[PDB]
Amino acid sequence: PAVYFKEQFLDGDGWTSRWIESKHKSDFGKFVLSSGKFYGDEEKDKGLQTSQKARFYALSASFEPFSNKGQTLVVQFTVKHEQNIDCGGGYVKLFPNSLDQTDMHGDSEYNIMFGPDICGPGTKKVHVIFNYKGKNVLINKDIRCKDDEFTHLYTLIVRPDNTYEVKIDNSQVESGSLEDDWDFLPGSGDPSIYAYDNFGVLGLDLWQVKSGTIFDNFLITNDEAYAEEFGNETWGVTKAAEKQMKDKQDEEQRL
Amino acid sequence: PAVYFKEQFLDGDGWTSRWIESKHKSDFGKFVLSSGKFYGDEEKDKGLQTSQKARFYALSASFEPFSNKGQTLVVQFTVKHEQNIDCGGGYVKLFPNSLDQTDMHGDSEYNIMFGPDICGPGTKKVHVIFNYKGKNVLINKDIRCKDDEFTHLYTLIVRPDNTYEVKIDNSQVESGSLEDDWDFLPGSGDPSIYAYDNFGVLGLDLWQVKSGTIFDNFLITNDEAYAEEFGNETWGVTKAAEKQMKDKQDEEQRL
Amino acid sequence: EPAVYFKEQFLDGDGWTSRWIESKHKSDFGKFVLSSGKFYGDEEKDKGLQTSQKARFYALSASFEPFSNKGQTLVVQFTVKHEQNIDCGGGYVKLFPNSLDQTDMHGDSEYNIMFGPDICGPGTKKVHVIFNYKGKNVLINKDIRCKDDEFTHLYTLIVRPDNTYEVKIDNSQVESGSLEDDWDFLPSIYAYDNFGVLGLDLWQVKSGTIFDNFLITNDEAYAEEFGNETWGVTKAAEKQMKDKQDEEQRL
Amino acid sequence: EPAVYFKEQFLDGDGWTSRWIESKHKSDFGKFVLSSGKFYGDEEKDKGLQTSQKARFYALSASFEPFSNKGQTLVVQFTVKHEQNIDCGGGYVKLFPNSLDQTDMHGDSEYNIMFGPDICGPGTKKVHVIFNYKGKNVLINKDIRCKDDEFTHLYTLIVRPDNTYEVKIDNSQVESGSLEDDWDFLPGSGDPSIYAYDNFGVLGLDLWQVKSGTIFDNFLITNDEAYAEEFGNETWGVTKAAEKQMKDKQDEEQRL
Amino acid sequence: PAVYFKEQFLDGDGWTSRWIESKHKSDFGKFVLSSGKFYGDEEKDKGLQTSQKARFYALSASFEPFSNKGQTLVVQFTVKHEQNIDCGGGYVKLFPNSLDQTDMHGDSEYNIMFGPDICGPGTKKVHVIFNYKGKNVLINKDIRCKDDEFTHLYTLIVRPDNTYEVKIDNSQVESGSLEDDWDFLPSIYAYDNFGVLGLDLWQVKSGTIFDNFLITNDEAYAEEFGNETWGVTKAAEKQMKDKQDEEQRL
Ligand SMILES: [Ca+2]
Ligand SMILES: [Ca+2]
Ligand SMILES: [Ca+2]
Ligand SMILES: [Ca+2]
Ligand SMILES: [Ca+2]
Repeated sequence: PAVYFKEQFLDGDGWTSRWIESKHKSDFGKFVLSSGKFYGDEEKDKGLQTSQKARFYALSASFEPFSNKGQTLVVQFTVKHEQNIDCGGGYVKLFPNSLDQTDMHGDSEYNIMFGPDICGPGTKKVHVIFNYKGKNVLINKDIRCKDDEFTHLYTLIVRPDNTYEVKIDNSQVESGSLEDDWDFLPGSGDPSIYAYDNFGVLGLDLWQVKSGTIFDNFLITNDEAYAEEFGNETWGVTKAAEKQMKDKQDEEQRL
Repeated sequence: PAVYFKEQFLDGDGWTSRWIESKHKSDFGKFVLSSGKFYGDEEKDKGLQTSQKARFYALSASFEPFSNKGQTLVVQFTVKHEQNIDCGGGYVKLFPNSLDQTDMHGDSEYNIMFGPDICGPGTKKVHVIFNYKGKNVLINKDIRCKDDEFTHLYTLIVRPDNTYEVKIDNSQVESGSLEDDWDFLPGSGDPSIYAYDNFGVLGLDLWQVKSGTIFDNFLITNDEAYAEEFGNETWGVTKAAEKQMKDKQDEEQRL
Repeated sequence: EPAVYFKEQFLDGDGWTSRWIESKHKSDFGKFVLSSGKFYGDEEKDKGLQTSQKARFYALSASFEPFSNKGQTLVVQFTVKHEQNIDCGGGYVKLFPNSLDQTDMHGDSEYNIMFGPDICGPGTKKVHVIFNYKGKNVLINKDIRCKDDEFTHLYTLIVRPDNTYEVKIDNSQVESGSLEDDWDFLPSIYAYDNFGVLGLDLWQVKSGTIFDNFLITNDEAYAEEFGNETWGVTKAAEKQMKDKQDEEQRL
Repeated sequence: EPAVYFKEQFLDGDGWTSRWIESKHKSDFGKFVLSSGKFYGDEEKDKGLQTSQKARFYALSASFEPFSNKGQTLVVQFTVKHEQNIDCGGGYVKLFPNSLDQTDMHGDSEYNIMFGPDICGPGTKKVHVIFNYKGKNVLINKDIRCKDDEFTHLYTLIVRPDNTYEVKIDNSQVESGSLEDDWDFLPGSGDPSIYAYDNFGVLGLDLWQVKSGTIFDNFLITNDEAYAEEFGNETWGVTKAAEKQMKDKQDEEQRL
Repeated sequence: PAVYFKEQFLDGDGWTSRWIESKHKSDFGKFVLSSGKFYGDEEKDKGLQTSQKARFYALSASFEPFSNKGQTLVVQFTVKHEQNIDCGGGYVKLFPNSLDQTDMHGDSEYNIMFGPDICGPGTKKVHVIFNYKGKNVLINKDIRCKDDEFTHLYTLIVRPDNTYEVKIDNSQVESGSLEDDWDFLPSIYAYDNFGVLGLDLWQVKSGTIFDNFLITNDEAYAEEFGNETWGVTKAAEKQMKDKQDEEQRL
C-alpha cells in the first residue's frame, strides 16, 4: 500500500517546515494550527484553521511525485466548519510537480480538485473537477456536502478503469464512470482520462467569508481499504467525543 | 473513563494466564487462539476460537470488581462466525465476583447475558438478559443478529435512568427502558433494576454445533463515547481488509 | 405548644414530588429517588431521598412557611444513611432565606446555616456547622467526628437565643458551647430574619445516601421524641436485617 | 465596507434614554446625566454622559446587535473628559457577552474585555487593558500612562486576529505588541484564539468615582482601524481646539 | 509498578495544560519547547528549554498526590546542557501538594531536591537534599555531575530501609544510608505527601533541555524507561553533533 502523503499535524509546529505560503498576493489569509473550541482530543484534532474573514487562502505541501497511471488513486481528508460557515470552500487541489508553490493561486493549473463547497442555503456541494485538454471539467452529478459544525471525512477514489467513487464519513454517496459523469468528449472513448503523469503538491487554495474551518488527517494513497482504515482511526476516533463535548457546551450556553 | 476490562489477545500466548477453563465437566470444548482462514490482519485479528463441534464451552476472565450503581455500563466485543454457523451462541455473560471460575457452567448465576444467538432458519436473535429476583428475564424486543461469516461488533449500553441501547457495528439497532422492554414487574416502579453490586468475571459459556466462531476485542467500560472509539479502532480497522481477503478467496474457489 | 416549621418523612407515596423542587441551575445535577435501599428496619417507613448517580452535584429543596428564630430555640434534625459505604461526599443540609429561588439553587447560593456530616477519604469524617454572618460563611472551630458506617444515623443541631448551641448524633450530645467561642465571628449572631427553604445541595462520588425524617422545630424535647420515634424505631431491625444479609453473603 | 457594531454620540436630545439601561443590582448607584459641561468645543456636539454624584458606583449599559470578532479586527474607541480634575475614579468601558442581564450589571459581572483610563491619586494614572480568559480577568503587564488634565481625550483599543494589539491616545499610538507577550495567559507559544470572543452584545460603564463630573462621548465599536481613526478626527479632532480656546478664556476671566 | 508522574512532551503543545508558571516574580525566564540544534530524534527529544540568560526559572507540574511511606521512591529525568553551561542548576524539586504553584520560588518548602548543579570549573556537583525538621539537609558525599553538551540521565532512588542510590546514565555513582550520608537531627526517608514536581533554579548561560521525567516506585521500571528514553537518544545525538563540529571546523 503506497502512502504518497500523510499529514496529521501531530508534531507541534513541525508542519511549518512541510507547507509553503503562496506570495502571489500580499493579502492572503493565514492558516493557524488549532483544534478549536470543541474537539474529541485537544491534541489529535489539531489541524489547519482559516483565521481571517473574507479572504483568499493559498497554502500547499509537496511530496515525492507520483503518477496514478495504471493504479487506484485515493484522496482523503477531514473538514470541520466549526464556525457554521455561510460561504466558503473546503476543498483540496492536487497539482503537478511543475507548480511554483510560492506563486500558487486560483488560476494555477491543477490536475484534480475535490471537496466541499458551501455558499448560502442554495449551494452545499461536493466538487469533483478534472483537468483535461486545458479545461477544468466539473462533475455533472449533484453531491450534497455536510454543513453542520462537526468533523467530516471526505474521500475520493479514482480507478484505472475510469470508475470513481465519492465517500463522506466512510460511506459511499456517489459513484460512476468518468466518461458518463463529466462532459469530457461528445461520445465514448479516451480510456486514459483518469490518469496524470505527475502529482507533486497538495494545495488549499480557496475563498472564505466566515473563517474557522479546520482541515486535518490528509491522506493520499493507492489503497481503498487502507484509506478506510485510516478514516476509522482518525475521523472515527474523533467523532463521538467531539459530539459529546459540543452537546455539553450547547447545554451550558442555553442556561 | 473507566476501563474495567479489555482483551485483544495481542501479546502472544499471554491470554492463557488471564482466562480460566471451567472443570465443571470433563468434556467441554476447547478455545484456541486463532485469526482463522481470512482476516484483516493476521496478528490483530487473533481471538478465541471454538475448536470442536457439538460442545459446551466455558472459559472466563476475572477483573478488578466493580459496581455499575449510579453509572453507565457498556459491554462490547466482536464476534465472527467464520464457519457459517448453523446453531450456536455468540454471547457473553457478566458474573458476580462470587463465581468460582473453575466451576462455571450453564446454570451458574450471572448478572447479565448479552449477545448473538443462532439456531437454524428461525432464530437470529440478540439476547439481552437481566437477572432479577432470582429470575433470568429475557428482553421482549426482537433484535436480529448478524449471520454472515464476517466480524461484527456487539455493544450493550445500560444507564442509571434504566435506559438501554443495543448497537451492532457501532450503530444503534434497539433502545428503550428496562421497565417497558422486559417483564420484571406488572407495572412501573423499581428504579434500581439496572444495577448490580458487583461484577468480577466475564464468561464465554455457551453451546455450539458447528464450531469456528472467533471472539475478540472485549471491552467493559462506563463511557459510551470511548466504547465507540475502541469499536472503530478494532472492528472498524478489521472490516474492509477482511472483506477484501475473503472476496479474493471466494473468487479463487469459483475457478 | 412546640412549633413544627417543617417535617418530612416521605410516608405518603409519591406525595413528596409536590413538596420538593429540583434546581435547574445546571442541566447535569444528579437525581434523587425515593427508596428504602437494600436493607432497612421497615420497607415503607425507611423510604427517603436517595442519591442515584455517581460523581454528581445534587440540588433539591423544600419550602415551608417562613419563620424567624429570633428570641427562640432553633432545632434542625434529620437522618442520614450512607448505605453504599461512602468514599467521598456530603450528607449535610442547608437552611436558606425565603428569598432563595429554588429553581436556581446551587453551591454558591446564600444560605443562613449549613449542618451535617461530610466525608472525604481517610482524613475527613466531620460534622459541619456553618453560620452565615456579615457575608461570610463561618466554620465551626471544634472538630466533631461524624459516623461513617452503612447504618442510619440521627443528626441534630440546637441553637439557642443565649448563643449557646449543641450538636447531637443518635440523640446523644457530642458537642456543645457558645457561638462566640467556637467560631471566629467578625449579640444576636444566632438569629436570622427568615428561614423559608431547606436544601440538599452537595457533591457525591459514590452515590446511594438516603436522607429521611427531616424536622425543623423550636423544641429540643420534641426533637428528641421525634428522633426516638423515627431513628429509634429504625435502628435495631435495620441492623438485624443487615447482619442476616452479611451472613448470607459469606456463604 | 467597515462594520459599525455600535455608535453613540448623544446627538438626538433625550433619545439616549431609550438606548441605555441602569442596573438595579444596587439601590444607591450614582446617576449619569446628559451634559456638555462648563466648557466645550460645541455646546450640542459635546454632550455626553456625565457622572453626577460624588463617591458612587455607576452602572449603565447599552446593547447592540451581537457580533463576534472571530477572524476580524476589533476596535473599541471613545472620548473621556475629566472636567472636574479628578482625584480618584475610573473612565473605562467594558464589553460584555449578550448573556449579560443589563438590569443586574455590577463590578463582578463577567465581561469579555475592559479598556480605558483609571486614576487614583498621585500614583495611578493608568490605561487598563483587561482580557477575560479561562474565567480569569487578565491585566496587561505593560504600564500605559493615561491623560489626567481637564480636556477631552480619545482612547482607542485595536485587537487583531493575529493576536496583535495597539493602544492609542488622541489618535496616536502609545502602546503595542502581542497578547501572548503582554499578558500572562498561559505557558508556551500561546493559543491562537485568545483575542476572540463568541459574542459581544453590551457596552457598560461600570465604575467607581470620588469626585464626579467625567463626561463620556463618541463611542465607536468597529472592525476597521482606518475608520476608527477617521471618526476620531471627526469627533475628538473637531472638539479639541475650540474646547481649549473656550477654557483658556474662562481661566483668564477667573484670574481677573 | 506505580507511575506517579511521566512527562516526555510527545503530544505537541499538550504540555502547556500540564505545567504552571509561577507568578511570584514578574521577570522569571521562560521555558520553551525545543529539541535544540542537535538531537537523536527531532520529535522525541523535545523538552523544556531555558530560553533566557541570567534568569530565575519557576515552572511546575502537579500530579495525583502520593506518599512514599513503606515504599521505594524513584525520581528520574534527562538533562542536556546544550549551551556548554558556565553556571546554572539542572535539578528538580518534589513538593507537597500544599504548594501554590503560582507562587513557587527559591524559598518555597520542598520535600526533596535532586540533580546537577554547575558553577564554574570548581562546582560540578549532584545535589541530594532532604527536608527534615524544617531544615534542608545537604548530602555530605561529593558526587560529580556531567558537564558536556550531551543528554544525561539522572536517577535518585530512596528506599524504606533508609538506603538510597544515585545513578548517572543508568549506572550507579553513589550509595549508602540516610543516617550516615546526611547530618539529620527512623522514617527520615518518608513524606506524607508529594503533589508537585518543580523546575526552580537559576541560570547564566541558558539553553538547558529537560525531558523524560519519571516518578515511580519501581527501580527496574525506572531503568527500563531510562533505556527507552536516554538510551535511545544517546548514539544518534552524538553522531549528529560530531558532524556539526566537523563542519564548524571547516
Ligand atoms: Ca490532527
Ligand atoms: Ca485480537
Ligand atoms: Ca421515611
Ligand atoms: Ca456628543
Ligand atoms: Ca521528549
